[PDB]
Amino acid sequence: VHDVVYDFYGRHVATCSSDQHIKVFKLDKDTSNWELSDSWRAHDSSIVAIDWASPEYGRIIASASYDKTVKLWEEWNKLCTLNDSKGSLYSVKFAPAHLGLKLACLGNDGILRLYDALEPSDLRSWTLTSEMKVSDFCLSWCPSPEKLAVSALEQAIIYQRLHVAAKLPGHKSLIRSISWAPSYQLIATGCKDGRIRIFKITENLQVELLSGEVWSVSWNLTGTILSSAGDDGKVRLWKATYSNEFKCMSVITAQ
Amino acid sequence: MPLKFKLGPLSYQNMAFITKYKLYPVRIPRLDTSKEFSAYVSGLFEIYRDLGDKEHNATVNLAMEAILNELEVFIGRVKDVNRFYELEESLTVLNCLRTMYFILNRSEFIESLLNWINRSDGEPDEEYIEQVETQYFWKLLNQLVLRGLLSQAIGCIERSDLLCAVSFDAVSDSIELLTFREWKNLVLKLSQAFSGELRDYIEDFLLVIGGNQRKILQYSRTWYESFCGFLLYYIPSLELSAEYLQMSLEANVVDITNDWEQPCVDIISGKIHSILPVMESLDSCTAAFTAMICEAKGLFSYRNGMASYMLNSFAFELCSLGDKELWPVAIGLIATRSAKKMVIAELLPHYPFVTNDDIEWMLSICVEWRLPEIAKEIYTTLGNQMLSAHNIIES
Repeated sequence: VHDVVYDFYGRHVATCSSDQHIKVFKLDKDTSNWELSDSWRAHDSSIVAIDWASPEYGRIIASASYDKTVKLWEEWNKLCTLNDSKGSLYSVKFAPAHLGLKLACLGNDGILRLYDALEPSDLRSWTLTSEMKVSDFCLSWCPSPEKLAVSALEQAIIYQRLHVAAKLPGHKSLIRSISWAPSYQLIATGCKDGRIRIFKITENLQVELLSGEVWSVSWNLTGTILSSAGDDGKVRLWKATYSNEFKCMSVITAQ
Repeated sequence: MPLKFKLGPLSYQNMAFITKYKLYPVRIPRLDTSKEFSAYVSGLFEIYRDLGDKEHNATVNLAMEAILNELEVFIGRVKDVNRFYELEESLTVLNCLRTMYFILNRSEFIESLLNWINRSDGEPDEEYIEQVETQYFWKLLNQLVLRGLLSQAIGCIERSDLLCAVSFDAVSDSIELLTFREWKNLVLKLSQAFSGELRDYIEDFLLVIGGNQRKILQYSRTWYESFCGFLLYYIPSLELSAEYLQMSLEANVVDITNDWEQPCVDIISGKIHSILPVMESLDSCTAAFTAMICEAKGLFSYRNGMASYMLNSFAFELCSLGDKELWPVAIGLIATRSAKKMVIAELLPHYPFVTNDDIEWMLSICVEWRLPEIAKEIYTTLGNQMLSAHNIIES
C-alpha cells in the first residue's frame, strides 16, 4: 500500500495495495462504512502512484508501477497504456482541469513524461507525449500559469513553460512528499531529514520550517491545513497565523 | 512504520493509510460535526445580514444582545462536554466585552457585571455546606458580598446571628437595600458609629461593604473578585477602570490555567485584538463573529483588515464541511470586487447541490457574480440526468 486518493467530491477512494491489484472504495450516503466498488489486477509491481481525473471529462484513474508503465482506466476497464519509460515509474498526477487533460509521471530513469490527451472531437482517448529530463521520488501540480513541482533524491525543482524557473532550497536528505498550496502560492515537502518545510512563492522563494522521519504531506481545499505524517507514529495538522508562520492545532496518535 | 495522511473534503472523512493493510478514516480533531451548530451559524449570519446599515450605537449594543443570546441558546442545546467547556468559556470572555463597551445606564450595567462575574463557572456550592464564628466563615462571608451575591450572603449569616446586634440587624437592612450614593452614606454612618477577636472580624466586614480598597483586597481571592468588588462597593466609574484592574493584579495573580481569565483582562485594558486569536482556539465561529461586532462599534487578499480576515477564513471552513445549507453563509460572508469573483469562482464548483431549488440558488449567484463558465457546465450534468431519464421513459 503506497497510495490512496480521493475523487473531486470526496465520495470514492482508490487504493493500490501491496498486491499488484488496485481497489476502489466508496461510502454509502446511508451509513458511513467504506464499501468496495471494484478490484482488478493491472500492473505487476506493487503500485506506488495513483490519481483521479477531473470530472470535466468523466471518471478515470491513472496507475503507475515498476513495470515501466502508466495506464488510463474508465468505468472499470482499461483505456490506454503508456510505455515510453525505460524505467519504472514512482509517481503520477493529472494536470489541473483548468488547462485541460494532461498528465505527468516520474520514474527510476529520470524522464519527466508529460502525456497530453487532446482533440477537437474532444472525446478521443489518444495521447501524445511532451517529455524533458531533470532511489525514491515524486511530483505535484499547481492549480490556478502552467507550473508543477518535482521531487528527486534530495533535490526539489520547479518547472514551467518544460522550462526550469525556480528550485527549492534546503533538503539535506531524500524528499518524500510534495504538495502545492491550492491558492502568492506555497509548496510543502516531507523530507527524510526529519522535518517539514513550507516555501512561499510570489509572482522568488522563502521558507518557514518546523521539525523522526516525515513521510506524507497533504493540503485540503480551504484553510489550507497541512498534514505531516511520519515515523513518529502520529499525524499533525497546521494552520497559518495572521503572519504566515504555521502553527500546530492538534495531533492524532497511532500508539 | 511509515504513516501517510491524505486530506479532504472532510465532513468527518480524511484517510490514513499506513505501512499493515488497514484503511483508517478519521475526523479533524475538535471539528464540529454539523449538529445544532449548523443552526447557530445561520442565526448569527442573520444578525450579520441584518446590520448592513448614536443610532449606530444603540443598534450595535442590540445586535450584541442578539449574538449573546444566540450563543447562550446553542450552549444549552449542547448540555442536553469538551465542546461545552470551551464554549462556555467563550461566553464569559464575550460576556465581558459587552459589560465594558456595549452598555455605556445605571441599571443594565450592574446586572451584566454581576452576570459576567458569577456565570463564569464559579460555584462555591459544595463548600457553602462544607463550612457549616471562625476564620473560614469570615473569608467566605466577604467573598459573597464581593461577587455581588447578597441574598446568598445573608442566607449564610442566618447561622449564628443571635449572640451589638443593633448594627448587624441594621447592616442586613442595608444589604437588603441595594440615588444609591445615599446608600453608601447609611453604610458608613453605621461603620463609624461602631466582644473579642470576633469583635474585630466584624469591623472588617463593615469596611468591605463600605469599599475599603485595602480590605476588598484582603478578603478577595481572585483579581476579578476585587475588580468587581471595587466597582460595586468603592465607586462605580469606568474611568477608573485601568486603576481598579492594576491594584487587583498586584494582589493576586492570574490563571494561565483557564484560557478565559487572561482574555478578559485584555478586554479591560483596551487591548482588544489579543482576544481574537484566543477566541478562535476555542470556537473559530464565534470569534469570527465577535471580531465583526468590534469593528462595528470600533491586489491585497489578506491583511486587508483583522476582522475581515476571520470572516473569510471562517467561510473557508464551511466550504470543506459539506452542509448544503451553510454555503449561502459562506458566499454571503464573502460578499476588492474582482478578487471575491475569483474566489467565489473556485468555491461554487464544490457546492453539494441536489434540489432544483439548490440549483435555482447557485445560478442566482452566477447572475450577479457573472461566472458564466460555472453555469455552462452545470447545464451539462443537469442536461445529462434529463437524457438518462428520457432514455428510461422510452424503454
